[PDB]
Amino acid sequence: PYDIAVVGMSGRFPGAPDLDAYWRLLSEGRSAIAGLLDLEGFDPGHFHLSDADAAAMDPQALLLLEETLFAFCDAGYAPDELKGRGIGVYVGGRSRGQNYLAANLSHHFDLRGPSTVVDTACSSALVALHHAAQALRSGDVEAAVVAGVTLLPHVFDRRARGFTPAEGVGVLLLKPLAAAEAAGDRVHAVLKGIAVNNDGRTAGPATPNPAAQRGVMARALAKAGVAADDVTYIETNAAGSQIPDLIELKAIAAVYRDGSDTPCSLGSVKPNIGHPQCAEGIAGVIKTVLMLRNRAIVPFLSGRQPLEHFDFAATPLRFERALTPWPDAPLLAAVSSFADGGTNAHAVLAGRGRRAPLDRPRLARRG
Amino acid sequence: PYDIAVVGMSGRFPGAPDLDAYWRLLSEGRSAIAGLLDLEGFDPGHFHLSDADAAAMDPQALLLLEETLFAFCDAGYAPDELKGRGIGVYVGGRSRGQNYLAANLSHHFDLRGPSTVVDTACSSALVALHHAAQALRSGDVEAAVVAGVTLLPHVFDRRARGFTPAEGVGVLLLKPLAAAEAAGDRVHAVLKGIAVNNDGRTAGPATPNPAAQRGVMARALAKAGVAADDVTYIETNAAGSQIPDLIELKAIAAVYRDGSDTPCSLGSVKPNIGHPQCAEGIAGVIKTVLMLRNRAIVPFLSGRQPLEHFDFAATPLRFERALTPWPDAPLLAAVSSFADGGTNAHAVLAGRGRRAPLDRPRLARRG
Repeated sequence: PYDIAVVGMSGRFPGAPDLDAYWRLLSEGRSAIAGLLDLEGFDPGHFHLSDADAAAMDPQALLLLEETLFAFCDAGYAPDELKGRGIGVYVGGRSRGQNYLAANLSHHFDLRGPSTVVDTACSSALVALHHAAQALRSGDVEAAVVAGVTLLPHVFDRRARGFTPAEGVGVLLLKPLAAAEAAGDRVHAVLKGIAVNNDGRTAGPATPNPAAQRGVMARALAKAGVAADDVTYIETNAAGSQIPDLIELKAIAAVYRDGSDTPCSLGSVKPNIGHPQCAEGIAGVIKTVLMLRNRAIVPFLSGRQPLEHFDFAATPLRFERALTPWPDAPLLAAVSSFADGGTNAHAVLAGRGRRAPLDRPRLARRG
Repeated sequence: PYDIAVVGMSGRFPGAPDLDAYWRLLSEGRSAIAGLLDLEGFDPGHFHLSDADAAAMDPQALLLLEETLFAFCDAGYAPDELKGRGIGVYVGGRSRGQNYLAANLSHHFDLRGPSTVVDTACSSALVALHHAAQALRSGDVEAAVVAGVTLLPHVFDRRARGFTPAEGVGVLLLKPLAAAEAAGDRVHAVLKGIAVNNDGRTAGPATPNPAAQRGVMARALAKAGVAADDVTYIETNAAGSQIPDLIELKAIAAVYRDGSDTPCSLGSVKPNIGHPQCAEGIAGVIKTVLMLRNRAIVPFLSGRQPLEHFDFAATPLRFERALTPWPDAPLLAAVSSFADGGTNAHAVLAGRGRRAPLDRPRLARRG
């Protein structure tokens, strides 16, 4: 059981230019769909880039540079304090030299840990989180940047048709918990366990493997060392289609509430911000970290037409409709991402100080 | 110190249709350049693929399917014995859904571990090896397939101009050593330690960071728990350009032979088969595994015009010109890959039974 602190974070999502706005959006139960970032250009100069360099780069890379800078600000570290250090960079995102999304960050901030990009569709950011946790657990890095990014070139419910594709970016700075506590870092939440697996041989692309969904969740729980009943909230995969959604709900019940009546609260960001593809996992993780930090459960928007082969009155699974203070139950939450490609991931996070956030520099943006 | 057995392997390189031919090529000191595989088509049917499916797939994927099958044969496992198991797939290769190189394997062989592709240029296969070792060390998989693949769309020496681009593929099956020993698996060699890092902020693309090259090698050695003097042979990065080659040789001396006169034998496959891009690391690892298994050092082909700012008569570094039995020194070797992109990797391997290889099925190939 190897505890990893989230010592800093930043992000940007539809209807939410920074994490305070993201928290307002989610906690008020607002939707920015009913899915683009309103980018106002970039400041290449701040990053030692020319306008020509910037015009030839993938804009996802420029956005990651800003947001990584802002995550360092949130953690209370200036870039000069991080340069030259053994810090890994793990990015979930789709490239348009294929590693450039991670390598730009390592180059600009002079980070010397492994620098890797993964693309496993909606699970990409959770898979990047898993590479970071393995690196931290093995002592290969002292800290890790984990990000998800996507810029574009109804669920648990009978009207479910898949979502509006959306944009988004999120960045976490991670360190081993004992190291964070000794340095006086901010600790927004603790990652207790994360697991990844694959569906294997299935009949086709959108055909889920229920056993693999159970397995990845049971594995993350085992790594976390926590009782299933202690996990109070799950940010679900929320595929938005009856068969996989039903499969998901039964798999949650089987793993988390087998022979139990303890309430389990389920949610999803997708009705609030759409489906941010490679950034989906990171939107979910940031939501959950914010919930744990503020000790509150945010409203779930959809679910308003229950599925046909699932009794929501024989299970203790439920959907919160209001902003509520955390129930009388442990500060533990989980996040799932089960991608059509075959890859599944599931993470377990826990709630629970004196380095102060730095102000974000004022960037001078142009297109 | 976590020991990982290579329990099976297969591969194909210029002038070498299988590993026995590869060993003949290397041990005789032959060159297939002075860089294409002579592919005779594929057998889609054997893999439950139609000709139309196969014609629309990346041929690197079809080649990986064959070679993974052949690595399982070499390990003595039929596919039916591996299906459904917690086996990860880690592929170094450049995709033309970006994870398809790994996902095809997981799908076809029904492997349920994480399935990931990495592209960090020449270090891709060593980076994939590092993800596999982390997964095995953390108990996330019981075994791992690691591959490198490239199909195309003078060194330590004054004539050095970079190499002929080349094709290649290699696949390893890995398990924890104690598990391999208990199951009676073949053990071709043991991976003792592997490390990855990044150059960070450099003046430009082909500008090496000597401190990062020292650091990645010193880290792999520390993870391996072995004395530097016990490593007898290094398959070098061998960039093929005076400045990085000189940097490499000084970094080897500083890390491996600091205050020591113990001989250290250096080599490279690149004069034999060219530069197989994403498969470079895997060609190097397979070479070294074969050397350790046969207890022999193969000839080095180039180095015949020493560099201008390096005394090859004050260091104990040397280049073997003949096939020689292993010297009177431990059966330990290392492999480096330092990519222009920023990524460096270094692995340490050791030499040292009754499951028998299966015959390769006869595939019926067509274009």
